[PDB]
Formats: sequence, structure tokens, C-alpha cells
Amino acid sequence: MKPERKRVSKLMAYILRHSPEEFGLRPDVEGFVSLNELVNALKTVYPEVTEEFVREIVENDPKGRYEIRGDRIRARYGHSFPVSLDHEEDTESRFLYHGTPRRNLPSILKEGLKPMKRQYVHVSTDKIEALETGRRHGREVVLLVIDAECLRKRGFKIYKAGKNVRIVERVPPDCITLAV
Ligand SMILES: Nc1ncnc2c1ncn2[C@@H]1O[C@H](COP(=O)(O)O)[C@@H](OP(=O)(O)O)[C@H]1OP(=O)(O)O
Repeated sequence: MKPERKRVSKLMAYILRHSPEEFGLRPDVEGFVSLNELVNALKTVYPEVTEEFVREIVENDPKGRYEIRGDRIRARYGHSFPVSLDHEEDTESRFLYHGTPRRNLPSILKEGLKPMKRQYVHVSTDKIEALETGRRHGREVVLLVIDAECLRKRGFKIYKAGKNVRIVERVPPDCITLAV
């Protein structure tokens, strides 16, 4: 009744803010997942959850935690992964940066930056922050320099994801150059 809604809501917020990948979910750039996919993910822990139950959680949430648009759902705040909540485009940046561990560099040079268990990749306007973000993934980080105008001309819109972080669907190898 009351504890039911709270325990399901706690899982909902964790999934939507923190680790959609632990449930096989891939949010779009605005942080939405489909309502059906979220229900199926909740159902693995609480089999009694239905779409109507999730809708009532959203409608009755005292803090504005969630938003349903059409048949997709997101958390409105508190994300620990890069999102562009208002879909606001970065049009001014000329160069973006991504740090790749030297071990992962062969596949990235051939294929570019491809999204993995996510719908988009993340890069930075700042080369030092790009290298620090890459260091989290392994040693001997190699700096990739990304031509933002090449990305836009190729049809990839670049979105602001807070401070110096940007997200984009993928980065083709043609928009990438190496640096020490
Ligand atoms: N009823 C509910 N529905 C969803 N989520 C809930 C929740 N009741 C609590 N949470 C979240 O638990 C985290 C620690 O909260 P406390 O123990 O400090 O109160 C924090 O989430 P996070 O770790 O992402 O910041 C809270 O979310 P919120 O701040 O929205 O209540």
C-alpha cells in the first residue's frame, strides 16, 4: 500500500538516475526510457508492478521526481550519468576531447567512438577533464581531439550535459585526431 509505492519508487529513482544499464536500459539524450521497458525492468524485482502503477507513482510523487512524456519516462533531476535534460545544443564549440586508455585505442581508431550499452557517447570541452575521465577507465590515456564542425556537418547534434560535458550519438573516425 504505502510501503509498496515507496519501495518501487526507490528502485525507479535508482534506475532512472544512476544505473539504467544494470537493467539493460538505454536512456535517450534527455534521460527518458520507454515506460514499457522500465515496467519490465521493475517487474524483475517486483513482479506485481504494472504500467498503471508506475503512472500513479509519477502522478502522486510529492517532490516532482519523475516525468512521463508520451510513453517515455525519466527522472527530472539527480542523474549521475551525463544527460541533456532540455536538449540544448552546443553550437559554439569548435573542438571537443575524449580520453581513451591506450589499450582501447585500436578499436576506437578504426570505429570511432560508438555508444556501448547507452544511446550516446560523452566528450568534454576541456582536454584535462577528458583525460581525467579516461584515466578512470585505465592507464596510459590517449587524448582524442574531436572536430565539432565535422560532427555537425555529418548530422550529429552535440548537446550540453552540464559544465564542460557534451553528449553526441557517436563520433565517426573522420572527426578524430590523436594528441599526446
Ligand atoms: N520514496 C522514494 N522514491 C524514490 N527515491 C527515494 C525515495 N525515498 C528516498 N529515495 C532516494 O534515496 C536516496 C537517499 O535518500 P535519503 O536516505 O537521504 O532520504 C536519494 O536518492 P539519490 O541517492 O539519487 O540522491 C533519494 O531520492 P530523493 O532525494 O529524490 O528523495
